[PDB]
Amino acid sequence: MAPPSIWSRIVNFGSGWGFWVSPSLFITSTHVIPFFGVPTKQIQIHKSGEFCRLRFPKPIRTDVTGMILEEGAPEGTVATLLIKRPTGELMPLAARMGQMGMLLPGDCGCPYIYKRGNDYVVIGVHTAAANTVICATQ
Amino acid sequence: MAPPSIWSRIVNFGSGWGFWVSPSLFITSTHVIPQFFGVPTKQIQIHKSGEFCRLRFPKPIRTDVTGMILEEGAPEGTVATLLIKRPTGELMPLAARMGTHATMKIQGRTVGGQMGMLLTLGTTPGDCGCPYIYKRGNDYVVIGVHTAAARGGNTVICATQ
Repeated sequence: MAPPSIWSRIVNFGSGWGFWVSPSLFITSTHVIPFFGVPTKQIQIHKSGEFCRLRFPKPIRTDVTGMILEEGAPEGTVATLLIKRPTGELMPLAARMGQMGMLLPGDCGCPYIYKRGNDYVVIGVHTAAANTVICATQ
Repeated sequence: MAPPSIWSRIVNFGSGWGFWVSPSLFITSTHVIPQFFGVPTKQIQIHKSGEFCRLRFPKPIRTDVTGMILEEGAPEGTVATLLIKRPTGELMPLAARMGTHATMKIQGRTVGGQMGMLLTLGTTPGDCGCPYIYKRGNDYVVIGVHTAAARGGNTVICATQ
C-alpha cells in the first residue's frame, strides 16, 4: 500500500531509524540520536519531547518530494507504523490510533503514515511499545 | 517499477550490495565481498562464476521473503530493470537493454558478463551487487547482478550464471 519511494525515506539513524519529510527535513526520536556528512553544528536540532526535527542548510534527499507532516491523526485514523529492521525486512503494521495506537528493540524513530486523498501524511515517529504502541508528536 | 518486497531483498554487502533471491540464496558480486550476516565464512556454500557470487546458507536467514526465479541472463533485446540503491537511501530503477556476452577492461580488471545498456543519471562502482530484474507475466525474474560499468558510456555488465 505504501510505495517504494516512501519506504526509501526511512533511513537508519544512530541506534534506530528516522524519516525524510523533504530533501532537507529529517525526523526521528530522541533516544536514537547518538550527521549525514553535515557538521553537527551546521544543523537545526529542535527536540520536542522524544521527537526531534533536523533541518540541513542544503538538500540531501533531492529525490524526495515535500510530504505533509501533521502533529497527529484524528481519533480513529488507521495509521500505518512503517518499521524497518536491520535484516532489510519491511514490517508494515496497522495502528488504530493520534498519539497512542492499537495494533491490529531499536525500532524507535520509524514514522507513522496515513493516506488522506491522493497524498500521504506523516504524524510522528515510533517512541516505545510493549499490542500497545506510542507515536511521538511534533 | 517494482514492489517494496523486491526492493527489500537488496541489502548492503561490503563495498556494495547483494540480493536475497530466496531465504537462503544470496547473489552478489565477487569483488564487493568484505575482507557474513553472522555466519562463519566456512559454513557458507560459496560458488563463483566470474564476478558472480552465489551464497547458499545452511539456515534460512531471510524468512520474510519468498523464493524467486533466478536465470542465466536474458535473451538479447530484453529490457531489464537494474534496481539501484544508493547509500543515501534513494532508489534508482534504471532500464537496461540487455545485449550479448562480452569481456572488457575497467579499473585494471578484466570483467565478463552479459552486456546491457542504460536507456533514457548513471551508475557508480558503489552500486555493484544490485539486481537486474524483468517481469515475466506475474513472476519477477532475476537475471544477474551489476558488476562493472564503462568509464563514460552507458554500457553496463551483468554478472550471470
